[PDB]
Amino acid sequence: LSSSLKTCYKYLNQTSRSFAAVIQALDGEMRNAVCIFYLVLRALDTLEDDMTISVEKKVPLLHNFHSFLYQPDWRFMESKEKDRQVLEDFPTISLEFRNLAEKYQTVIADICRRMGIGMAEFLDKHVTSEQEWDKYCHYVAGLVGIGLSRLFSASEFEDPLVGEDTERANSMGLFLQKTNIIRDYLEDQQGGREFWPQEVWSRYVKKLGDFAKPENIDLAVQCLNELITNALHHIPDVITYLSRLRNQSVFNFCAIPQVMAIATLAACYNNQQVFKGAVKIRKGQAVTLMMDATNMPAVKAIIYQYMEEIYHRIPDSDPSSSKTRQIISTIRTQN
Ligand SMILES: COc1cccc([C@H]2O[C@H](CC(=O)N3CCC(CC(=O)O)CC3)c3cccn3-c3ccc(Cl)cc32)c1OC
Repeated sequence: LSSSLKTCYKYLNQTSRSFAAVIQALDGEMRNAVCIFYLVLRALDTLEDDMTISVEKKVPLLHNFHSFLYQPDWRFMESKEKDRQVLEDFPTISLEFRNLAEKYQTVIADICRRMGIGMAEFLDKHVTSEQEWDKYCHYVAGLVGIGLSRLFSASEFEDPLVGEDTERANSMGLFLQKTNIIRDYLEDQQGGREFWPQEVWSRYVKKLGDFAKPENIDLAVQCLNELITNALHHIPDVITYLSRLRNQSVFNFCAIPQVMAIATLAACYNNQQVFKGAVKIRKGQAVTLMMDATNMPAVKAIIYQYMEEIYHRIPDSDPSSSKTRQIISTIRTQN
């Protein structure tokens, strides 16, 4: 491997940790394609996330990021974030992007252009409606799902339907993103970040930060349950998406995050701790999930056991109780 590609995989291990191994297991040309897409997305997210970068500087950065892929000298030295090396050494990453077959470069570049437009749109608004939540998640995660799917089909390891069905790929991203947004309430609150949809939380409290106060914990948990029930709606599409995959290494890459989000939603459901700290699945639990998630019967079994767990925890008085039961019933009966 070239020095530059070695450096890319080092950044992948620094930035994705135990997830790097799953990416390194991808067959043939998919391996480098996904490694570089992952790093390019890390760089874009670092720019987006950086509250030290003014809106006037950030908008052109987000809008033009797709072009930087083609600018050998482009770098960004002013980031204060944790993964800033990918920005400071962007020339090494973009060199390797330019070394990919053009069919992969063109996927990545298009996705970055579209994601940048959307990210820029959300700099001067919080999320209002559930529809706006889906739009926000499309921009930061659904389009990742779409991009990856196109790499899978373009590499010919998966059927063209995988790349073309934007809605199923979109749902892969939305599921993950909403699970993270839900679980991360408190850390976001403390960071000055608000991603829970205003249309939903404003039905319980006056300000989103009110859920951190002990007197509102019943209302906070009801809102949590409502948002979780929303995220569960993506599961049918996740099942459909995963069921079409014929390459083992692609399957494992796609399935791993999905089963870990499933377990995380189960851990968070009706859980007051969401408002006191970071609820996480245990490392040994995550390792088993990762090892198990290698075929459809196995993944469906996992989904079913965690959905059943949530089903039996639904408080009768929960405002979303009938909605939660219905989505769980739908999931259990399709497969
Ligand atoms: C078809 O679409 C995907 C297939 C596989 C993975 C992803 C997605 O997974 C991570 C999930 C994730 O990062 N984690 C952390 C590590 C975990 C595994 C471990 O602990 O080792 C799984 C969940 C994620 C969440 C939100 C955005 N992404 C994302 C960014 C970039 C790429 Cl290339 C792919 C992803 C996909 O994007 C939706």
